[PDB]
Amino acid sequence: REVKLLLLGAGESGKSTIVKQMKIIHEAGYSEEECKQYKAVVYSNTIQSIIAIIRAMGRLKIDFGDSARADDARQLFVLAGAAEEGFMTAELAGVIKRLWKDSGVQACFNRSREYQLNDSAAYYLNDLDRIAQPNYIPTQQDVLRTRVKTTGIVETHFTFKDLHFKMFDVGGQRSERKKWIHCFEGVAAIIFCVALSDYDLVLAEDEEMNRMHESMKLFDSICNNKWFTDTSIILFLNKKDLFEEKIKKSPLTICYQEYAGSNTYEEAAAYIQCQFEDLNKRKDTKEIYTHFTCATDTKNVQFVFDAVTDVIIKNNLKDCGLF
Repeated sequence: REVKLLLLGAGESGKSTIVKQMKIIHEAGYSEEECKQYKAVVYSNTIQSIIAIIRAMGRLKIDFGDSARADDARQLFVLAGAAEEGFMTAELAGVIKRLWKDSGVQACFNRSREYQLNDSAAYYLNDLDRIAQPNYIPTQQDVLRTRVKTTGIVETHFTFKDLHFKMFDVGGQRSERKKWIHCFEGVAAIIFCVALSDYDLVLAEDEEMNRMHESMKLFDSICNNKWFTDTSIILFLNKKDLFEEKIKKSPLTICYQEYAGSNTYEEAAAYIQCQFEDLNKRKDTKEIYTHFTCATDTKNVQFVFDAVTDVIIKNNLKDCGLF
């Protein structure tokens, strides 16, 4: 009835992005007042994050595209106090919206690698309209996107098809991987995110290494893990939308030298999927449920997730001795 899900994958694979969606798609998670407790923290983080960018601007000698934005910046600090107290007025909201859209602010944000920026900056700022709404009640991810300090493991609760799901999510980067073992306990199914678009990118930890090759290493370990023999295994080729366009621009041989297919979404995407599914040492006794997803797309994620749920209900239910 429950179903603990665990999101695994290398860094920047969009694991948390999935959590963003579940909050909206699913409701009635017996958590209304609890989310209200975190409303003040969400707003507080939004203000500090945009101020983090603006802070970097001065450091980098970046001016707002529109001179008027400077006035919006001055006001931001005055009104910011209200957001910190759990209230976001129409004035405070609009000010943050204009700064976020400005060409100069976006110039800094884009070079966020240069300075420390709030992880949830692009989450609340892009979704600013929704959280600024009257009587805003945070959802599962909205809470998870609070507190600059590391909370630990991103947890999420939502009911779907009369199943109380506890979805969990942990950093992908090499450093965070250690924590994964904590989550290994009580896991019904695993969704392993892989960045399709990362085929020509390299690890932040090591420019020399390929992000997607890294992802293959992790998937090999989870799928063939004795502990996860009984746990359902789901592959989530994420960032399909990014991959569809990117493949046209860049060749796939960057990742897979042996690949001799065309630079098309269907062939290249289908080729990755093949590399990962092959890792399954036990093709005969172990199944992988693969779907192409776009974490930012609420619709697409809902549809794929529905299919995943059916797999859990039919598979996870009773222990199996044979096969």
